[PDB]
Amino acid sequence: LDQLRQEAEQLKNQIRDARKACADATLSQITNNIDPVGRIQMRTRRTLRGHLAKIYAMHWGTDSRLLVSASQDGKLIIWDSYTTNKVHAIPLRSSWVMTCAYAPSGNYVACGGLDNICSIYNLKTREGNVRVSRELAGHTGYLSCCRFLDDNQIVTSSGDTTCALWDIETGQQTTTFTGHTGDVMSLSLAPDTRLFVSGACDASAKLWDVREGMCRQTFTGHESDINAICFFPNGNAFATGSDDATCRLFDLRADQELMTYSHDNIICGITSVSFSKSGRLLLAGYDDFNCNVWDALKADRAGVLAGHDNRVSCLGVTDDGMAVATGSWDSFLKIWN
Amino acid sequence: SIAQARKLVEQLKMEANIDRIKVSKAAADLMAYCEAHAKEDPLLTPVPASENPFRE
Amino acid sequence: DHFLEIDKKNCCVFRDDFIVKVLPPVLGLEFIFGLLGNGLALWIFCFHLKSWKSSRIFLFNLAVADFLLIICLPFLMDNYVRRWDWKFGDIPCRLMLFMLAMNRQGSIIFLTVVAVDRYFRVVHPHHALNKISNRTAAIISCLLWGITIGLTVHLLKKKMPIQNGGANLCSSFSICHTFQWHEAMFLLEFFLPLGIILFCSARIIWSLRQRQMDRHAKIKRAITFIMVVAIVFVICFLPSVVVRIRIFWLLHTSGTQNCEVYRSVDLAFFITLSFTYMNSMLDPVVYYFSSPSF
Amino acid sequence: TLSAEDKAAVERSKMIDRNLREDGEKAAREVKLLLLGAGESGKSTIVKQMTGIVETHFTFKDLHFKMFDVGAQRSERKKWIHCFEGVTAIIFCVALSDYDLVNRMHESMKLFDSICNNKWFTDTSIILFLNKKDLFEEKIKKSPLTICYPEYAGSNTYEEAAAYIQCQFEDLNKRKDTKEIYTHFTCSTDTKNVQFVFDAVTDVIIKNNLKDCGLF
Amino acid sequence: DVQLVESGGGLVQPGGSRKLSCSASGFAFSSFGMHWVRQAPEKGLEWVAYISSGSGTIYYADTVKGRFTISRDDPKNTLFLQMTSLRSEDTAMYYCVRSIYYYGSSPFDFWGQGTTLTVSSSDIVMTQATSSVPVTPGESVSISCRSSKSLLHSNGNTYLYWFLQRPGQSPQLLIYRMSNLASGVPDRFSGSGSGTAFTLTISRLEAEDVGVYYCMQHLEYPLTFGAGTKLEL
Ligand SMILES: CC(C)(Cc1nc(-c2ccc(O)cn2)no1)C(=O)NC1=C(C(=O)O)CCCC1
Repeated sequence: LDQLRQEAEQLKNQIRDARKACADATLSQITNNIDPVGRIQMRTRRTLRGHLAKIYAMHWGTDSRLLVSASQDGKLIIWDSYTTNKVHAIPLRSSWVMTCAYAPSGNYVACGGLDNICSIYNLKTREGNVRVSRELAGHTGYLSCCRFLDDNQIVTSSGDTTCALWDIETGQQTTTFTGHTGDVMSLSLAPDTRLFVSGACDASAKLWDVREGMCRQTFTGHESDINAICFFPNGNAFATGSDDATCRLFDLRADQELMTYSHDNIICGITSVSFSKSGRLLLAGYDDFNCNVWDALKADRAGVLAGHDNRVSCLGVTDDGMAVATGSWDSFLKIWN
Repeated sequence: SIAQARKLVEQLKMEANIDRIKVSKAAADLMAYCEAHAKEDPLLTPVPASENPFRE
Repeated sequence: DHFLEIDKKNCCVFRDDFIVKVLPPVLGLEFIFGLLGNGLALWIFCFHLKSWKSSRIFLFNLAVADFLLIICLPFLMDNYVRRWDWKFGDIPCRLMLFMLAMNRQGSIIFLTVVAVDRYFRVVHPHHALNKISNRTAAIISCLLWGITIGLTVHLLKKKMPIQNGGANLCSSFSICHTFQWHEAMFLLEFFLPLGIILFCSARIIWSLRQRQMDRHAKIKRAITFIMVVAIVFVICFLPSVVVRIRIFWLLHTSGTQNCEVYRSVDLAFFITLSFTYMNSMLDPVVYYFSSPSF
Repeated sequence: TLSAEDKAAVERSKMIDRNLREDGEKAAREVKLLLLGAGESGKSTIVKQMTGIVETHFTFKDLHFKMFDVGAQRSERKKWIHCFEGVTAIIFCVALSDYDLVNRMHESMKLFDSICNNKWFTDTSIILFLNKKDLFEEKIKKSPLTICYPEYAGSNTYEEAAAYIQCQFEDLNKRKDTKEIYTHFTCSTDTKNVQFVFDAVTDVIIKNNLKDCGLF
Repeated sequence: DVQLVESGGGLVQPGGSRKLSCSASGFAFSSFGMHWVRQAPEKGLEWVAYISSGSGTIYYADTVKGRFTISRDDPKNTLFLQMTSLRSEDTAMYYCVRSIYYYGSSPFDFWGQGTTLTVSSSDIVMTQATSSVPVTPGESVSISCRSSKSLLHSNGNTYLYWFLQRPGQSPQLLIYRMSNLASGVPDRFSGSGSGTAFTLTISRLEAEDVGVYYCMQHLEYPLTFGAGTKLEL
């Protein structure tokens, strides 16, 4: 009622006051002395040309060589990036897939989409074929992002405005995170695999502690739908790319907006964002059919990745940081170095 | 009922009961980590093709 | 006069001033027009045709056939300069005839293939042939290319040039007496593709109007495009064949002993052979220049 | 230069590519239809003859139609509506009896405006089904059409009101040139509805073929 | 589970045209390359033939090239070996080893039960040096194996495997690519080395390690096995 509305009013007022008090000067003033990275060499080393339809998600294995890609033709394709060979081809029960994951151990993969079911496939079997290890259900909306914590614990983001930490051995939601008011369209796991950020459709991102489950911090400032989130390699920050043609950097300590990567030239939103191994370069896939890589410190366009006919949908960087890979809406993935 | 307002109040009050770190020093260790680990980042520094796995 | 029994055929060839009077300008215009038209055609098809579908593949092969065709013109142009003489030795004369033969064939075959593809895409929409891989289109096109090379290599294997009186000649369609597969295959590659073109066009028009699709403007313009393709094919490749059967008629009636009757008709025949190169410059215009895309 | 194991891996990759190509060829001949309604407009009634998304497969005249009923997807439509970009047609169903509902036809018009005038469906045709025609007759025999339609000048006649509703739903389209709207006063009747869809689908396919030939 | 049953044994008069069959039950047999490997009684293993998945690539040993035929029947999950013009040295145990080739795979992981065939009356040379070393439980011994050509490839992986033949049953895979330890095998077996010199230790060796240990090359066909090392006591 009215008094609860008023305490919420004063609580967010004092939160904003503390945020502004903890702000003295933008880090653009602290970073202008650093020599800019300049124009970045970018070439198409390999071109994975196996898909036959729209490509919606991808992920890099921890070996930095095998990558799994998901397309609307209902096929999960696991490629050896070094030789562009197709290690595996998995038929999906539901052809509508928008998320994909690769287990840290490499034994399992995850997939999901409009079926509201997260399917976990076992990659290493004595039968010599991939099989659907376990289907997880309980999400009332479409699955947008799923990430592996280990061989047995997964965390999934759905369109039901809630996230869920599951248990593949048993198949029930071990924990449920319900703090959002819109579709949660992305997910990122911190390096320690204890905290994770989720950017939803209410133009806000939220930080959750997977150990027990509750929204530790809420970050706002976006003017439209948030389509991608990605942790900083240090783990004390993250970057969110949204539909308003802006990428934004937040930290888990100051809990404030840091940088607004945007330009008057581009107006299309962001589909995927990922950092580099050192975190100096921040890549962002756009609807303008090209991926812009920005200096994470200078807020300047370090380079342009223009080799895709259609809109870039998924983007990933290998664990060793040796190369990046973009899967656009055309049937081709591309590897850049 | 208005239990959702109570949940929002708990969310906001817990978010208020946290320690906030000065933004300038956060950026300080941010770009400190950045320059410390920029040495072994092939994306930033063009790696020679001798040991580039994607040399093709 | 004439009846120089070129090989053993018992017969006559003529050279007249009207050739160098009328042919040079018209084939000069065809020359330049073909150069620029097929230039943009191949430029778009090589650097601006990322789609690269089966019909696009057939159109590109027609384009390359027409491009080689409009590059053969300068050598037969220079030949027309010196009143049916020849100067460039033996090897490139045979090269000119083989190029010109197998090209005009290639065009005809690819034009017919495009027509058949349109017929299947309209009349039989739910057919596998409508949606085929680019590999299948490439294989079929290469097979047709091999067909036209195989039908026409017979003249390549020859000391093509002929003393044309005191001068030289490389005309092969020198019109005399006996039956040969070349003029027979030339009449066949006009007649049978003519029937295929008309059957495909009639089926397309009848199916489109029977399904009441004639309302959307692009459909009407498609109807006009099919009509103009058929009409240009017939106006361009018909005069040559009707003249050809005219010499065949005058032959099986009179024979190759009184050649004064064929004094003019063969000249007329080379004017009609102009139209066969003349059609060339429509092939960019009516197929992939006035089309919705580019 | 590749070793024996690498050669065998390349052979396996080639076999996987062949299987992928075969599956793509098999799927490319299947017609996809996106079904949309209003929950009670009669999607079940349309699908009766043949927790997330629902897929229905049915064969007619050696043609395999796949219909994707989104149904209970209670999320942001614009977030996943681009997944269906490329379906052959959009079967939009609506009940004519809903003019005395909720106002419900106003919501149906709003949904039709959103779907038809969407950047993704700039070329996909919409097949509009108007069911409950008998219920429409029963309601119009007692309830005047002007209740939901203040700007209507006509009598309580089925044909006139039905034609007005069809015309007004049709003119909600903005790209009247590159996209067509097909309408059919469906009922229990017989497989006629399916026949209608087939015809419309064939139409779309024909146009698509003429688009591949660049001559459209 | 995975099961390979081999049949077509017995005694054949020399120069016959017999046949060997191998039925598979328990895995996707259509996507597995299959190897036929013989073993003369008091000798070491020797690779006879191999056929890839899809029957697109077939290889034979030089000793039996042109005399043996290999084929697959995927619908009924069977592997056929046509025997032609048999001679005395063809008398051997036979195995229907399976192998799947992709990045990180473990070829030669499972072995068939074996079938007897008794007939009346540029290759890499792989040497295992010592053939019989006496051991006691609780010890640790470094079995060594030597090759002529350097098995290390430009890729960076040494294509070499070692297997164990315990008394009275089929051989089993121990280590694949000289480093990666195969599934089911305990960590006690560990192998390493370099080109043309490969070693392994059985950390805390005990019983059920008795048998003959074979090192095998896989750089290119044909594949040559070692003489085998006999462990006793
Ligand atoms: C066309 C022809 C007869 C060359 C030729 N074509 C074939 C042939 C064979 C098989 C087949 O399927 C199709 N064609 N055989 O010979 C020839 O004399 N050419 C030149 C004229 C021209 O080409 O217009 C202009 C004047 C200079 C001479």
